[PDB]
Amino acid sequence: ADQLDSLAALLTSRAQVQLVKGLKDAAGLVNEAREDLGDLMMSFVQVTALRLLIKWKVFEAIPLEGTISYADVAARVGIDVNLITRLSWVLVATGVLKQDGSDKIQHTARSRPYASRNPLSAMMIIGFDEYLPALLAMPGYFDTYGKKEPFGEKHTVKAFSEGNPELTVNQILASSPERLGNMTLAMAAMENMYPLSGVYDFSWVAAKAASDSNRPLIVDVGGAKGHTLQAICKDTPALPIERCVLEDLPRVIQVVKDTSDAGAQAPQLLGMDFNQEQPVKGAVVYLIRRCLHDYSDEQCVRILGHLAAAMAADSVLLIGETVLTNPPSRPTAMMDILLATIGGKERTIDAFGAVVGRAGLRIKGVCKQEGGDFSYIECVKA
Ligand SMILES: Nc1ncnc2c1ncn2[C@@H]1O[C@H](CSCC[C@H](N)C(=O)O)[C@@H](O)[C@H]1O
Repeated sequence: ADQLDSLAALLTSRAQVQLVKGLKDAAGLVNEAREDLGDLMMSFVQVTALRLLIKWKVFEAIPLEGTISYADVAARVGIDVNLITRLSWVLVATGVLKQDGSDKIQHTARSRPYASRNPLSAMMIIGFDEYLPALLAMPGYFDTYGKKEPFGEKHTVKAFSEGNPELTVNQILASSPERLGNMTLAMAAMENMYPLSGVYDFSWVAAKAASDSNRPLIVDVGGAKGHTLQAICKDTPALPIERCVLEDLPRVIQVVKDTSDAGAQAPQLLGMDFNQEQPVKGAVVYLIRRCLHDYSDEQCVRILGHLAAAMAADSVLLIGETVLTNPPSRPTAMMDILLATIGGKERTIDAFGAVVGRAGLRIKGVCKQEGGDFSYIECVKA
C-alpha cells in the first residue's frame, strides 16, 4: 500500500483523470468503516443543503464575487435566517461555500455553477429528485418484486418509488413538464459524449459511398435529434448527410421536423420502432448509440437481430456504449446501478459478446475513448 501513498505524495508535491483518483483510493485505504459511514452521511446532508439552497434561490442571492451577510441573504430570499445559516454551514464545512468572519457568506469555484439554470445544476436537481428516491426504495423494491436484475418499462424501481409502479418512466414525467424541462437540460451535459468523427474513421465509408452511389450510408438507429450524424458528416463532402438516415420514434422525429430551420441540410428522417423490423436495408453503417443499455439482454437480442437481418455482408453495426471493465470503474459502476432504477444496465465486453452473438453478429473490434470506457463496438454479420 505504501507505493500508492508515495505515488499520490509525489503527485501532491507537483501540485504545490487520475490526478484525483488516487486521492479517492488513498481516502479509502486509511478510513475505517465508522469513518466511511460518517462520510457517506455527510454526502447525503451536503446534497440536501445543495438542493434546498438551489430551490430557495440562495445561491442566486449570493454574489459571484464578494461577501454578503446571512441576514441579507435571508432577507433577499424571504426565509428564516436560522435555517439559511444551518444549511449554509454544511456547505461551509465541506468547502462548497466560504464563510468570512462570523456572519458572512460567499461563493467558491465549486458553488458558482449552482447560481444559475444550466446543465450542471440541472443534473444536481434530477439526481436528487429523479434517482435518489429510487435508490432509497431499492430494499423494499426487491422484497416486493424478487431479488433479481430489474428490467421492463413498467414496474421500474423509479415508478415504484413514486407510488405508481404501473406507469412508465415517460408517462410519469409527461404529467409535469417542469420535471421534463429539468431532465432535458441535464442530459445536454453529456449530449456530446466522445464523437464518432475522430474516435472512428469513416474514410472506408466514403469509398463505399463512391462505389455504390445508390445505397444508404449511415443509419443512426434511435439517434434522437441526429447530432451524431451531423457531426460525422459536417465537413466531409464524401460523407453527405443527405445519404444518411435518422431513425427514432415518430413522436421525436416529428419534433425534429418541427424544430429544424428551413433549407437546412438534413438526413432522411424515418419514424420507426427498433423493436420491430429495420426498414432500411443494406446500409453501409448501422449506428445504435446509447440505446442498448436501457434494456435486458433478451430485448437487446431482438433489437440487434432486426439490424443483422437488414445488414449486408459488408455492413457494420456500431454499438456506442460504455464497456465496463471487470471490475468496473467508480463512475460506471455508479451509472450501472442508476440504470437499474429505470430497467437497464451497463455491460462488460463479454456480456456484449453474448448478446451480439445471439443476434447472429460477431464483434470485429472495439474503439475505446481516451481516458474513459465509452466505446464503439464494431460488429459484422456472423
Ligand atoms: N422503440 C424505439 N424505437 C426507436 N427509438 C426508440 C425506441 N425507444 C426509445 N427510442 C429512442 O432511443 C433514444 C435513446 S437516448 C440515445 C439518443 C442518441 N443515440 C444519443 O447518442 O444520445 C431516444 O432518442 C429515444 O427516442
